[PDB]
Amino acid sequence: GSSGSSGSAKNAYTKLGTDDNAQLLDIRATADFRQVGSPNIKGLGKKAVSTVYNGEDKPGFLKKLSLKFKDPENTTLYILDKFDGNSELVAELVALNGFKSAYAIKDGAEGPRGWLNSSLPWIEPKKTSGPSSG
Repeated sequence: GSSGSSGSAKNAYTKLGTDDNAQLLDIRATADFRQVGSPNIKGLGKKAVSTVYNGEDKPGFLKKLSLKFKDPENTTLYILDKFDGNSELVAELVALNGFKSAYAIKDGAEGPRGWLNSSLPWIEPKKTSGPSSG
């Protein structure tokens, strides 16, 4: 049945605004950071963390969190990938390691109801005037 704590992007932004211990962790690929940009959560009062997840780097990825979060066992790490990718797996990963809890933002940041498609604020990079429809 359900395993990885997940739901809707809006729920995560709401929880991040009432959970003083909540934080957003971008598991996206560095290439996405130049295209889509990065989240904008500071309006509440937190700071994002960027760490490219990879199954080959599970341990090497994990350390980077433990070394930034004072109390991982009390900090909530809301996942953020382009889409599903590994959001639920990584939500259990940190939990099993010792972190408090995590939330896999179903649909990622670019999905049909992702971060952007949820009316949430975001920090896009330097866009250029260039259409792409038809």
